Amino acid sequence: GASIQQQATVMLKIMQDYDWHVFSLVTTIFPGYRDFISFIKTTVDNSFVGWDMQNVITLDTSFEDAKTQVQLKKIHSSVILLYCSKDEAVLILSEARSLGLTGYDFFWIVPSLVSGNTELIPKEFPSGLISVSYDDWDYSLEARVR
Amino acid sequence: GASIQQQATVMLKIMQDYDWHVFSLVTTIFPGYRDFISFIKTTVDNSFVGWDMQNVITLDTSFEDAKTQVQLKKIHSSVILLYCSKDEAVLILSEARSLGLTGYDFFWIVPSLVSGNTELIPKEFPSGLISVSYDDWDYSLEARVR
Repeated sequence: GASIQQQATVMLKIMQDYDWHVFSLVTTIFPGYRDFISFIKTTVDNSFVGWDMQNVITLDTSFEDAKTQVQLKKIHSSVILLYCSKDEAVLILSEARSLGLTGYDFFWIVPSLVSGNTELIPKEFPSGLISVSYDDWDYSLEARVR
Repeated sequence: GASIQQQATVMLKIMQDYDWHVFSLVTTIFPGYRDFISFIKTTVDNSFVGWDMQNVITLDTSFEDAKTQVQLKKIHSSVILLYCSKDEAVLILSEARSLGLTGYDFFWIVPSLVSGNTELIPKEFPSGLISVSYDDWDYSLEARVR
């Protein structure tokens, strides 16, 4: 399976193939966020697209909805990148749905980390969340061990 | 002394003289609000300024901070107009200070109604509230009766 950087490259490829050149960056206190930030910064500056990046949204704690909502309001793009654990995702998505940022154009992209069990599916995930995970169900574990 | 409409005209003159052309409208359930709304609507449409007006904020009851905060968040202007009694002003101002809308650029304008006793001064009023009242202390009651 792949690391965070390979999946981030795949995500930016997917974004390019649909010409969604305006986005932001939302990161939680989950460890390993700064490496993701640095990889994105290095990837954008050597690209043919010239992406429009809004200022990075960083959470501090479980959002009090007092000063965190101030940063959440300034998110004006259509594509949003989120890097969080599964437990915080339900809270943040309910918060955004209350803020009204859950429109059709407000796409949401998350790595394989937030997509947990296939059976466990929170109701606060809008129908159309963007996720990429290495779980290929066409290839069984027998092929893997072979 | 003057009515609500004359004081509203004076307030809009004050706003024009500082070129604060972006504002909203916050009204409570205090009686006489609809006349103020109609007067403002008629005054703006025949003006040289072309004011930017956000949607009017109307309170329903003592704010539960459940759906009222939804409307309070959408207030994004620098100039805010408030029409309320003195008892509700402390509650609403504490609510806004908790929401963080108590910045230096977030000016607050209120009529003579909310400014009660000169001695009675709540602590929740930020230093710099905008108020206009006909209490002219340079002219005594002797001149008035004369």
